[PDB]
Amino acid sequence: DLPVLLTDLKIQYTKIFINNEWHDSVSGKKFPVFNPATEEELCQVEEGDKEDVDKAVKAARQAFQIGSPWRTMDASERGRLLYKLADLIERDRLLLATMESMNGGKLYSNAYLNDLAGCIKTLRYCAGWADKIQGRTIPIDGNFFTYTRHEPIGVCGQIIPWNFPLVMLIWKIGPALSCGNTVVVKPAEQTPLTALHVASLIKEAGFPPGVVNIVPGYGPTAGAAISSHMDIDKVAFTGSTEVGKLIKEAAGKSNLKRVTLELGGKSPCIVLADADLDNAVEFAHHGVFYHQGQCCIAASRIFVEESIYDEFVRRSVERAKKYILGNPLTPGVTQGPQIDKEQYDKILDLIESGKKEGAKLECGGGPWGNKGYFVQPTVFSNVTDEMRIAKEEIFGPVQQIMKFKSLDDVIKRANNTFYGLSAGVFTKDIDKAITISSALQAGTVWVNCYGVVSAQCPFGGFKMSGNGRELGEYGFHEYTEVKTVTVKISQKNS
Amino acid sequence: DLPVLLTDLKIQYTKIFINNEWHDSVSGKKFPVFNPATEEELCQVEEGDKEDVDKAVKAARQAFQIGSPWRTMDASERGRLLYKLADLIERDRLLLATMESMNGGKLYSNAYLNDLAGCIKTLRYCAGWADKIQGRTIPIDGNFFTYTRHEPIGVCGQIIPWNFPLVMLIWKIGPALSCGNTVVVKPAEQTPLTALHVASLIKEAGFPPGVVNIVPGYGPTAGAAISSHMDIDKVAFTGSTEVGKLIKEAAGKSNLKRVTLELGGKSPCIVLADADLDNAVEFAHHGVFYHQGQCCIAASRIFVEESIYDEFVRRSVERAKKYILGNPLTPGVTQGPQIDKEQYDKILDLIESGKKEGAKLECGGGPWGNKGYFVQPTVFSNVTDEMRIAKEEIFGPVQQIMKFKSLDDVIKRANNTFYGLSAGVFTKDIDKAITISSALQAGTVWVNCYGVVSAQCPFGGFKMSGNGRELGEYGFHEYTEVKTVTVKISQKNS
Amino acid sequence: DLPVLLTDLKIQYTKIFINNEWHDSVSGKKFPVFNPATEEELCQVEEGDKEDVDKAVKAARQAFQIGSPWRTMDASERGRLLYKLADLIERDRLLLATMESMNGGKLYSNAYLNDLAGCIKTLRYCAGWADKIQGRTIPIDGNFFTYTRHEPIGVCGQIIPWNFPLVMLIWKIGPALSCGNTVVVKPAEQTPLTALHVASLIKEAGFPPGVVNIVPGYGPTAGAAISSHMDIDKVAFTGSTEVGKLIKEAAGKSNLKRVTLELGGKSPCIVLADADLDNAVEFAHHGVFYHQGQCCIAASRIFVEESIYDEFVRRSVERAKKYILGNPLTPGVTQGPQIDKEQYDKILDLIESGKKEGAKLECGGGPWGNKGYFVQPTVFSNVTDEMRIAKEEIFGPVQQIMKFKSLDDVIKRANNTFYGLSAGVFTKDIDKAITISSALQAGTVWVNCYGVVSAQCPFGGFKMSGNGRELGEYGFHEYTEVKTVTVKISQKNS
Amino acid sequence: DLPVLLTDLKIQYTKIFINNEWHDSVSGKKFPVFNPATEEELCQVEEGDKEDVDKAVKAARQAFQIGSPWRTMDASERGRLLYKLADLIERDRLLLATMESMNGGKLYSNAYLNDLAGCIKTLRYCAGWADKIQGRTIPIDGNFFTYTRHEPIGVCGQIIPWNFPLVMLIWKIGPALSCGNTVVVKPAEQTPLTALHVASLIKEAGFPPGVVNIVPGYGPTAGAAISSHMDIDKVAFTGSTEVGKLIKEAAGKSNLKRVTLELGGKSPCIVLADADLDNAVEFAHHGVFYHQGQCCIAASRIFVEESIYDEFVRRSVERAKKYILGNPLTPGVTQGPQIDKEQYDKILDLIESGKKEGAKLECGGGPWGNKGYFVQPTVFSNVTDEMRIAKEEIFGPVQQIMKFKSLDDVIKRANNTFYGLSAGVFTKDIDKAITISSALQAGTVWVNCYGVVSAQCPFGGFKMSGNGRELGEYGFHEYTEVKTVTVKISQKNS
Ligand SMILES: Cc1c(Cc2ccccc2)c(=O)oc2cc(OS(C)(=O)=O)ccc12
Ligand SMILES: Cc1c(Cc2ccccc2)c(=O)oc2cc(OS(C)(=O)=O)ccc12
Ligand SMILES: Cc1c(Cc2ccccc2)c(=O)oc2cc(OS(C)(=O)=O)ccc12
Repeated sequence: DLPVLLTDLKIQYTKIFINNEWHDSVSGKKFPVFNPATEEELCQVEEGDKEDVDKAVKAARQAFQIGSPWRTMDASERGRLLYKLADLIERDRLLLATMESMNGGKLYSNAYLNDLAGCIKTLRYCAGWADKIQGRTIPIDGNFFTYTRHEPIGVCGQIIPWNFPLVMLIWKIGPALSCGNTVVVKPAEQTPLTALHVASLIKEAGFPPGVVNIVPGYGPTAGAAISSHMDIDKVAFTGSTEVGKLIKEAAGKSNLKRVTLELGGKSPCIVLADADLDNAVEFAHHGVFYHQGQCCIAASRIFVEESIYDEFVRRSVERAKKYILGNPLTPGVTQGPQIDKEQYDKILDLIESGKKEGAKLECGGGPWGNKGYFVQPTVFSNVTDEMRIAKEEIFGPVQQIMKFKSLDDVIKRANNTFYGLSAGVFTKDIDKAITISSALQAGTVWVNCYGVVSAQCPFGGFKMSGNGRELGEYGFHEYTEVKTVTVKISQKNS
Repeated sequence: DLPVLLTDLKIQYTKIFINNEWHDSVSGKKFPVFNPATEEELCQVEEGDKEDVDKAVKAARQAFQIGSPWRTMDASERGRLLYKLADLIERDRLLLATMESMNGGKLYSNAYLNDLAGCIKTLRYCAGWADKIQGRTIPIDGNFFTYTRHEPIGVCGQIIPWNFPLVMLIWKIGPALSCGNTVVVKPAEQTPLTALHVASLIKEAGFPPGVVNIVPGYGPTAGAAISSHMDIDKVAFTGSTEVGKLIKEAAGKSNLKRVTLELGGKSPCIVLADADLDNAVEFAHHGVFYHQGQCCIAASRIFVEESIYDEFVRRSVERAKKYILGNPLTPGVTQGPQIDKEQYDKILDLIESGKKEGAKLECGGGPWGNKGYFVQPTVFSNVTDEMRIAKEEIFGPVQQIMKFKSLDDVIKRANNTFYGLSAGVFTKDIDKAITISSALQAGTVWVNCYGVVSAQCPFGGFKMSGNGRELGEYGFHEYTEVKTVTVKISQKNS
Repeated sequence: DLPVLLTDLKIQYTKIFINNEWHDSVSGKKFPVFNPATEEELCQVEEGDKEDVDKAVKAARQAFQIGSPWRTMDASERGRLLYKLADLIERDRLLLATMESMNGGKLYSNAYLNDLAGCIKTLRYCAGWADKIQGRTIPIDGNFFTYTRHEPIGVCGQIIPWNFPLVMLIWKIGPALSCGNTVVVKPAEQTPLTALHVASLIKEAGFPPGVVNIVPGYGPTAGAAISSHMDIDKVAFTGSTEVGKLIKEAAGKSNLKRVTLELGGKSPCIVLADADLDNAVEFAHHGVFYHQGQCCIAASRIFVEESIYDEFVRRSVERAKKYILGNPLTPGVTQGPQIDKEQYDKILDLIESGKKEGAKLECGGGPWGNKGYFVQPTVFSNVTDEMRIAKEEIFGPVQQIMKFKSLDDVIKRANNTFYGLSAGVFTKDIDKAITISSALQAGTVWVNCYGVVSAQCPFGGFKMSGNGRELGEYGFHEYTEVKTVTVKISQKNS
Repeated sequence: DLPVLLTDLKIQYTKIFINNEWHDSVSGKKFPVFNPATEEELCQVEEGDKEDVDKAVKAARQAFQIGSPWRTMDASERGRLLYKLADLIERDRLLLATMESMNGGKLYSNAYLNDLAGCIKTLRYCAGWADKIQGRTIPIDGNFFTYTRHEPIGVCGQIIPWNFPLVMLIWKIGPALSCGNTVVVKPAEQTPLTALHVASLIKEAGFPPGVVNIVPGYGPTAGAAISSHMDIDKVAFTGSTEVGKLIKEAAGKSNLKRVTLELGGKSPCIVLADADLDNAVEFAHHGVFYHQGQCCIAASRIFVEESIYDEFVRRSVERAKKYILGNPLTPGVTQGPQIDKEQYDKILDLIESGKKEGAKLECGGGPWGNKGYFVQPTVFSNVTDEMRIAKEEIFGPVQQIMKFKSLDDVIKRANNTFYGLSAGVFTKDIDKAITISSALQAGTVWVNCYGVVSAQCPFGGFKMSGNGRELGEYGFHEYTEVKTVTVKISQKNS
């Protein structure tokens, strides 16, 4: 069932959100927000800067003070507010999905069925952790009672990307709030709108003022303001590896704020000769082309055993040739635009290198339409490892297919990158599945599938693909600060 | 029982340790190592630089390769090697304690009874975790089998401080090795000798070559080489907050290597009127004066309720006046020297500010002897919060005592620093103990004691006192990298 | 806010619940259900026997089969059904509380504000555990991949008591269902009605048929049928210790079904001379008198230090003399009836022993009214340890107060019973709180409070007060069965 | 390397062990101990009865008292004593293995290389858990601080079987002691000797008196005395399911002592057509024949897919025909005797049913030698499900091989028993391995192997094969008793 909105969407929420109220910017400047499919302005939004990030942090610091409503409420009540927020997002599913699709150039079917479902489910998962975050009692040497508290860290700055604005906002605020933190969120400059609606719903749900504050604006101003702030306890960021380094660096020079990063990838698949060929083609295809390739985990290097390489390529190219480009909102459309010009250019520039450096172009390889940031779906075969398209994250609808005949060698090739976000392994053989997945330097390894992500599973990168994990039980650790309390006693007993 | 060595100590191990063999430096340069109590040179040691750190990392990378002895051995066998190392250190306890005392200016009674005991015990604790590091099986949405592996991260660079050379070496290598990592260790320039002996014992115990490599030398050369290295997966460092920032910053600009830091403090005690006065005086005294004040957790601000302030000061000053300064090796001596000139000067300079800014000097306040870096034990009363001695980590034998009459206010004062390593709370009242320890922004809070540290308890700072925790169950997390494996299945069942 | 029902309650659900449908008994026999406050019949209910328990187990076995909807649905969806059930109970709060009050002789204010709140909250807690139940990956010796599955056990028989019919039904079915088990529930013969309504709501919420089956009837027939059944995997029971032994015994002789038991107590409080006297009197009072003493954890022995014993007794007797006996439904009424004749008699018989064996009766000591099972609230001072009232669980509104002057001795006295469900310790002193709570042989120890029970906290007895724990993280273990899977591999790597 | 003892073994330890001293029996009766391979008496041992079990429990109760050395020592020191015991067993490896072989009819190569290795390794694993047993801090609703203590339960009675006397003694006492319990052990009547030696080593290692007490004697006297004792907190037992029921029943009628049971099996293997045939034959063979079939997990029903059934049988029969029967001590001997007459008879009686009920005898089927309890290794093909040999645990060297062609059906057949200790699955296919292992009602499922057991992995049965798990992290739970402590506070903060 794909239901839709009955009325034109009206943009209501466009201001900075601090202490459960709407603020104009300290400058009074606003900034435009566009539709990537039309290149038309959708609205203007208040533009946040350091001056406004400062107001947001003070609000967050105050809401985090010992004795506040957010610090003193039962953990179960933090959970209740989170499940209430999920019910509210569910109520506004049609509206939010349309806004997500229209603002982020995202297929509406995906937006409604996938993004909004994952968003609701992830919130509900996190709600359930709130009163199940526990410390320890510890049999310390000597006559002492020792326990630990897994406290909230404090004010967490959270920079959200444009590829999955709602899902990534919830991946960040869900755990942070479940653990009792307060947050200052900076949505992507390209995609501030759905977060501002969520803020309206955070107010409606009854979170105490200052527990969530949302500051739209630009990265090198409001984002830098966050990453360099002297009273922000932790920064979480998803985006390019290049910007990741700037954030980690800025944390070090400012106040040694804790850092977690979810960054790019150049994620490989290894397809063995004994693999279910059709299943491998389908997952590797969707693996790289999903949301116009604008996925951190994009299966951007597909290594296929020589004896099935030809047949793999052929079937892959056929599947790539089936797309219908156009407005994400129109039913039947199966590929939307890229998010913006900066991105559009890098992608076309990378496609050019593919041709020049002599990969075999099977289909695509140029732009589409008179407007919108559209790129034809592109497939390159006979790709080699020093080629730009084999080394650089494209973040576009561009697939690389390469051959191998030696398993040891292809695992070295798969591992020979500074990235390490994810990988895929396609085989029917028990031993190979286990041993190859073990040998890959990748945070998530899929076997006989790709792109399977859920709230129950921790997620993050090896190497320059990230620091830390998000979600699952393990990801919840990075929103706590552990305090050990050791009490002198007259005599301990086991 | 305080037994001692029967023979003059001979310095045997003075070279760089890589692949279980002894290397001269790539330059051929050596550097001197002094006794802080005599200011005499004890020996020369091979001087490591970037060029040698490079050799050490390659060794560590190779020993970490899939299919290596260190990667393939049973976890229980990693544990066995660690308990073997502990037995070997125990065998060489007299020798090691003497070397520690002579090189680090550390009282021999402490060195033998405390440092070496904690060292053996911490190793044995860590040995026990090795085959008890576990991932999870996870009930992911959809028809998939999902599990996680808590893998070793890889090559860990470990920079060790001079205040507790053996204990901190074991606090770092114990967990790192228990989890299956390989290490490149840089002992302090001041105190490389006991680590080089431990390396001899690592070879004797039979660790595979390249699993532990030790590179003595200077911080701004070999330390920078570590923190900026492109194939080092993680850096661990204990030391000043100032250098901590440089390390975190360098990680960001290089390869986004994971970072954990254990840094300075300006740790406060709050002594309530209802406290056991003698117990509070004793713990607060030893709390700040231990190892010549050269403790990250030094109880450097003692806040005493007004009605007992006078009596607290008097008793504190009496206890401070009981010390016998001299050679750490001579029995009966109860205060050794500071570690070196850089430190000696900063401390005297900070004592001068105390006098100028008008704290009340109860005793001490100048140097001692014709040689050695000795500082008289110093007590300041009527200290105020803007005074240098109240804000800056002194890392010397200097105690600050201040009064309070308002509990809310004194907790704000206790929390009003960028540090947050530890704190102490002295009271007999159940409610106050729990509520004050909860409100302190400090990683370890002691109640009716101070300085109680053990392998079972995680340890680290809030704020600019550190990132991460060491030891306990929780500290073990930071030497693992979590990998999620998600396998497509025909149908799952609970 | 104490809102109430606007219309006469109508009893709708009175049949056996199997496969989401309503069954008459195989015999066709029904049995009466009474109001303990009037002694009037409220209705008749279908009477379950072995023959009907058999139908229920077959339904539960089928719903547990590999490949069923309950086995294959996402864990998160088990959670969703549970939170849906909680919303439904919340919707029917007025109705359910009235039914609980009218059937179980339970004060309506309590029923509405406490029982129904705990019921909703506990369900929501359990919903949150469903997709957070996880096994392990284990670094086994040798070349193997080993993981564990924490599976549901299977068909769980659950015998519910009459004192807290709704709360105990949810304490049992919440965890059982969250973990993926199927259940055959036997509500108390006295109080089957609220469970039958809940079953209607389980159908409405959309649980698959056979996942929950409810068989009202008698203990020595339907209860024995459960405890002795050859295809029931586990039995959970709350009630008398005496019946507990019969159940455990029957499990052994039948099919070695797993057993958890929550049984009686003779729970002591130790009140120290330094205690907040008013707080101790209040909690110890409510501790024993709550729900007409019909609490497993009833604070039935209160040990007060001699120097405050007199004053403790006086204040306790004053508080006991303030009750208003009558219909649980009438506002202002503060004590309802006991549940039935069997219980009424045992209580009066135990009050008689109190008088005969020469305890000092401060107030109460006889029955009340012309109808209903009412007992005057009774206080006995100068109670000694061999007295019946000091040894036997009364399960009535009868308080025992005894003196002590030696702490070591009173802890031996507190521990000198075969029971061990709970205890209370009242003092302001940190050391005494910790050391006494450690030395008590009791599953839950309260300090400066009593009767504080919540879903987050595991609960159960030492000794003959129970086997196992319910709720919290730990209680969830007893509704799982651990399976280890060990897979041969060519080579493992850490 | 198979080294051996240089001198005749001398039996030294033959008395009851209580409070680290050697007791004659209260009766003065002794009982004989035989060599199953010669049928000659090896010695006499003091015979324990209820009267002696009583002395042992009082010792254990006293050593468990609050304030005792065992209750107050650091957990790390419990660990140290355990690793000391392991070193001592290692020192006496030759002696112990010879005694095990001579007393238990166990091949010396196995005894020395397998039993004693597992014994040392399991002790060392358990030593490592001692100071890593931890409770929780819990975010309870309302203004309370709640923590849990995972205490030792208390006096644990531990009944050890004759098949693996040393390994099972350590599987029981290792965890029990690591958690801080005291134990009263009853070794098998057939095999008391190695346990009595271990007791000598427990004294040597310096465990406090009364922490371990060993009472040799008979099951229906000393075993019943344990299972029915009113001051024994828990009973652990490995043996027949039939006796298991008696124990569980007796616990219920006495003092509701906690129970864990590790019992028989009729464990199946499913061998798929795509399996590595030679690997399946080898593991299934050793799976059932190991230690003369005297294994709870004996692979006693082997289901092979029809198209490989013939070839599987042939290869299996060939491997069975290769044994050399004789004295377990003589090198080259590959099959020892069964343990005793009771067992010998049941096995021969079960082999007779095999012939009568018309299974196809491939080899074996009668006794061997003029003395010793020897049974020829026996293989039966064309076995059907109602045959005695397919339903009853034989506990002898007798293999059953049956065919299947339907996977759904063979899984029903595999699951159609009241047992459920273990199972094996042989296939190369990822999906089948996971889905079949999930569908088996068995506590341990091996894939492409069999009989792989280690300290890191929890172990126990589904159904009538056991209650509870031993070893791994999970098994450690069953030697703790959880106590919740809930403290009233003025205000909580997250
Ligand atoms: C060992 C030790 C350390 C070093 C350390 C810190 C954290 C984790 C491991 C080691 C310290 O900094 O101060 C101390 C101060 C003491 O004296 S006191 C404060 O008890 O009187 C006793 C022991 C230490
Ligand atoms: C809910 C409740 C129960 C039932 C229960 C026990 C364990 C786990 C779940 C439920 C009880 O036995 O006594 C109580 C006594 C109270 O009064 S007090 C002791 O606080 O004054 C308040 C609430 C209860
Ligand atoms: C040690 C052992 C045991 C005893 C045991 C069971 C569970 C937990 C601890 C000990 C067993 O019953 O069968 C076995 C069978 C083997 O042979 S196989 C099945 O690998 O070919 C090898 C070793 C054993």
